[PDB]
Parts: sequence; structure tokens; C-alpha cells
Amino acid sequence: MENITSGFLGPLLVLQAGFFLLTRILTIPQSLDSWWTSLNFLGGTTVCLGQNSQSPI
Amino acid sequence: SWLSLLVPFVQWFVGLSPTVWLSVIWMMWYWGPSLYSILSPFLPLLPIFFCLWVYI
Amino acid sequence: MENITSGFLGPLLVLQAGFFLLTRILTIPQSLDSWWTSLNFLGGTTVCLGQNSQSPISNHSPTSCPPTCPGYRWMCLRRFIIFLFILLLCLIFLLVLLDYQGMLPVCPLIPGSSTTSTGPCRTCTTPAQGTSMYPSCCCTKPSDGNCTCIPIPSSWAFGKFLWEWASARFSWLSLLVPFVQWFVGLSPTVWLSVIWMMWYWGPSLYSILSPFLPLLPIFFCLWVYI
Amino acid sequence: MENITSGFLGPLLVLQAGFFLLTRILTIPQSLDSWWTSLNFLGGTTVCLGQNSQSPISNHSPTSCPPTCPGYRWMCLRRFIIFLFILLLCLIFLLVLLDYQGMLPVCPLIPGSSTTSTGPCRTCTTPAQGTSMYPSCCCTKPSDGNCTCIPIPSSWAFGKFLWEWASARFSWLSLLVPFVQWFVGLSPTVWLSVIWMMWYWGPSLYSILSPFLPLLPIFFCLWVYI
Amino acid sequence: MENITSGFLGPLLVLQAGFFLLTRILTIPQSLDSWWTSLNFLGGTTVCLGQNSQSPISNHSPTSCPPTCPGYRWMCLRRFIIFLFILLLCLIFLLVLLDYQGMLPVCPLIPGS
Repeated sequence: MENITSGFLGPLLVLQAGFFLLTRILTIPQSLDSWWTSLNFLGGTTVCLGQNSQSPI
Repeated sequence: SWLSLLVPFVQWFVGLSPTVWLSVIWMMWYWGPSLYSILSPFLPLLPIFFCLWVYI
Repeated sequence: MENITSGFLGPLLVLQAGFFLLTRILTIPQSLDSWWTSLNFLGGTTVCLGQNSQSPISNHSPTSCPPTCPGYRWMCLRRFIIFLFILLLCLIFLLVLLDYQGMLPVCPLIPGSSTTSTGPCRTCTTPAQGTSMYPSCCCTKPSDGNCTCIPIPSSWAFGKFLWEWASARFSWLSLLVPFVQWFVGLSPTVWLSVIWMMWYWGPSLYSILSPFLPLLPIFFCLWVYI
Repeated sequence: MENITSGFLGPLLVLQAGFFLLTRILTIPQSLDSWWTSLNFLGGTTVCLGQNSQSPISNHSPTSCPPTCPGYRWMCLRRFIIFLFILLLCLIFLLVLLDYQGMLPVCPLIPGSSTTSTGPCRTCTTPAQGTSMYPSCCCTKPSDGNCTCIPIPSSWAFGKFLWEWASARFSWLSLLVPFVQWFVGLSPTVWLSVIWMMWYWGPSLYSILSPFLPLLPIFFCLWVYI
Repeated sequence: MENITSGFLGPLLVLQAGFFLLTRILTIPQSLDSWWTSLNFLGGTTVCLGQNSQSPISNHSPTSCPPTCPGYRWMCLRRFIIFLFILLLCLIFLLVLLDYQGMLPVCPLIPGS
């Protein structure tokens, strides 16, 4: 509106608006990853594949 | 329209030879995890408004 | 009612942007601390061995050693020093980016005879003092009135003139520049192989060459005598 | 002997001086490990993370617990990174020293009617869009125009000219020149006070402002609406 | 814009926009609560006041008894009082801001020619 016309926030506004869409898209990737993980789990669960003791985790 | 501008960007960059894709494939992949982890400090996309004012 | 909604939406976006900017600024010290810890430790402990048990002795002392143990203290001083170092470092990148824009100036003044002008010279420069060096070109020569020197080149600009000027101080480096030309003359599909071989053997090559240091001076003396 | 002795010793003296320089460089690496520990002094002591139970050795400071085998790629990589940072710092220091020299021209541009000496304008009229950083001013214009332009003026102001060039981008920052001037005045007393104050401030003023940090955006937005 | 004119989201849009401001204001209350807690701590820390064993909770710290641990009702009352105080303070600050606006007069009087 008036503030948009009277300010240079437009580039920052675009960066922020795309940030929300980028976050949603990135969540879509992890969400699909979890969905497939459950699918392959097929009524099951698992640990990280190479979760070896040679790691402080 | 900026997508059309990036189309020439892809034309000149992606339109490279096998001698460039070969380097970009494997060695970049090895640094790719490290590069992604480093880019995490720039995950706030500060360079985004950076080049935004660059255009400004 | 329509006008109020737009202002409310704009203020919320402004607040979110400010919060994101502050979070990024703070995480810059956090990311720097994480990188420094990874470099120093590379598989070490981060319990902040400088932590103290005079307060809750839970191992919550981060790389920043939160709060009590150092905390708002020597650890915070290190964090602020790292932030200042980062602010200094980004200035170099900003300067390089601004320089390679062609707003940047590279007005050079070195001894030469290259000519590109319209109906030039026939008076030229006759300076028999101050060697061959040239001063600011308002009119460099002691008696030059119609003088015109050389304009900044779009290519390189800052750095190229300094390189040329310093090549006089160390001509051997200028002579050795042929090796740099050969290395640049190497094909693009050679850097990866060079790095891989260097990474594979560079530690071993340095270790083996460290004992070889005495052998090199004898060969150098023989070559000098020859 | 004499010259023949000098000629023979040229290689020997070269080897000796090169080994002294290599000792200085290794100290630069050893001292770099020292500042790495100083950063780790926030964390604490200097136990080796790279040293492991394999290759039976003792424990020492982070640089030299069986460094080569135990340090392996991690210690070498950290040393190389520190050496690169040190070289970058040396380059920055050299650039600053060359900047303060004033041999380098800034070769700037600004609109004005001033002249260092007797300069006849002869109706100097040819303007252009973006008067700052105009054409080379080798009388590059629709005609010659009887042009006289700026030489590289004598001041540690090569960066000052760049700032003036970029000053137009943000007028508010230039408007803060009054606070800059006030900071310029009484700086030794200001330094003498803020050295202790900021140390005290760094301890608790940041913590105090932390609650105020979220409050600032709301008030700033409220004022901007006006 | 066009979507706003062609949709009834305006009420929902207002509800969502006020939600962000309400969240920021509520955070301001808890943020001030933490700030004062540190101030009273005065380079210290503490546990939740009435954090007694007659509650299936761990060692809550200060403003950590949410609504069932200990006298969380009293903690909530203190939070509400602090929120009212912060509201009064920010209202006073806003009044002081507009004070130098010049729209308001002082409408004073003094003897002179």
C-alpha cells in the first residue's frame, strides 16, 4: 500500500515472502521422507542406518 | 520474466562441455555435504537481500 | 476497514523480517563458534573445560560456555572478538565485489611508450629527473603543459597496476611468472586431479620432503656454481 | 677467496636465511596453534582430540600429540587453514600499509569549480548523466572542450574518495557525521573511559539490552508509521 | 488486492493478523517476566517457589510452574500483574511519544507585551 510505495522493503518483502514458501517446500521434502519411511517401515520402526558407535551420537 | 533471463544463464552455464560437468559432478559432491553445512550459516538467506540491494 | 488490514499485515511482515535479521545476526556468532569448535576439536569435547561447579554443575557450558562459567565473560569476549573478525573479513569481500564493478578506479602511472590518441606527441615528455617513475597525471613532467597520459582499463583495474609496479621490486617473481602461466595454461580438467593427488600424498609428500631439506641446498649450490 | 668465498657462501647464506625464514613460518604455525589454544582458552585446556589410543603415544598440547600420525588429516588441515588465515591477515596488513603510503592514486571524481592551479575553463560545459565518475576526461567529449581534470591528490584518502562515492547510497549514514565528529573529539578520554566501561558493559549491558531487544522493533515500527 | 475484494477472508485475515500481534504482546509479558526474574536473581538462579514434592513435577525453576505445579495460580497472578504494569508503562511511553507531536497545545499563559 502506501508504506510499500514509500519504502524500499519490497526486496526484503520478497525475500521474506519467498522464505515462507521455501520453508513449506522444504517441509514437504522432510514430510514425504517421513511418509515413505513409515511406508517402508510397513507397520514398523528402525534406527539410523549406519548409526555406529564410532560417532558421539 | 526473470525466468527467461535465467534461461540464457542456463544456456551459457549448463551449456558446457564434458570436461566441466565431470569436475562439477564428483569433487563438488564430496564438498557438497560440507558446502551445504557451511551454507547453513547463510540459511537466513542474508545474501538474498544482499543481491536485492545489489540490483537496487 | 480495508485500510487497517493492510497496515496490520505490513507491520507483521516488518516484525517477522526484523526478527529474522536479528536471529541471523546472532547465529553468525553461533555459526562462527560452531565452525571454530569443529576446526579446533575435529572430534573433541565441547563441555567447556573452563566451566565451574560453583553454580549448577550440569554440563550445559556450550562452546560459548553459557551464563555463569565465563558466559557473560571471557567466553563472551571471545564470541565478540569472533564477531568483530567476521565483520572485518566480510569487508574484504565487499571491497572486492565493489572493485569488480567498473565504478572502481585503477589510474596507473608507470614508464612506457604505448600510444593511443588523436594527433598526439611531437612534444611529449622530456623528464630527466625522478628516474622513469610518473607522478599524478595533472601534468606529470616538470614542464608539461599539453600532457595526456593513460586512462584506467576496464579489465582488472585495482590490483593489476600494483602488481606491475611491484614486479619492478622483485623481477625474479616476474621471471617466475612463466610457471604461473603454465599452471594457468593447464586444461580445466586438471585442477581436480591435481587436488586429489595433492590431498592423497600432500601430508606424506611433506613428511618425506622434510628430511630432504638438507639435500636441496647442495643441489642449489651446485647449480649456482654451474 | 673474498668474492670467490662470497660466491660460495652465497648458497650457504641463502640456505641459512631460508631456514631462518622457515623457522619464522613454522613459528607462525606454532603461534597460530597458540592463538587456537587462546580461543580454546574459552573452552579450557589444550588436550588433543586427534590423538587416540591407537599408535601408542602420550598426551600433550593440541598441536603436538604425536602430530603426523595422531594428528593425521585433522591437525594438518587445521594448520593449513590457520596458515591461510595468517597469509590473508598479512595481505590485509600490507594493503593497509600501502593505503597509508599515498603513492596509490584514488583518481576520484566530484562536481566542482575548484582548481589546484591556474585553470582556464573556456566555457567548460559538456555535462553528462552521472557527473561523478564521468568519462576518462582525456577531453573525451563531443569536442576536446579544453579540459583539465583531477590528478591523484596527496592524501591518505583513497578510501575516503570511495566512501564519498558510496555516500550517496545512504544519506542517513552521512547525516550521522555529527556523532562521528563528536567521537573524533576527546577520543583519548573517550577511549580511556570506554575501555573500562565497555568491559563492564560487555558483562551486563548486553544482558540488560537483551530484554530491550524485542521491545525495540515495536517502538521503531510505531515511529515509522508516524 | 483482487483476492481480498473477491473473498471473504477479510475477517479471517484480521483474526490471523491480530494473532501475530497478540503472540508478540504475550511474549513481551513472558520476556519481561524473565528479565525481572534475572534482575531479582541478581547474578543468580532459583527453582519454582512452591515446587513441593506433592506434585508429579520435576524441579521447576522460577516462572516454570505452568498452571498445576505448586502455586502456579499465584505465579500466573504475578504474571498478570506484571503484564498490567507493562501495559501501563507502554501506554505512558506512547503518550510521551505523541507528547512532542505538537498537535496537542500546552495553551499556556504568562504576562508580556
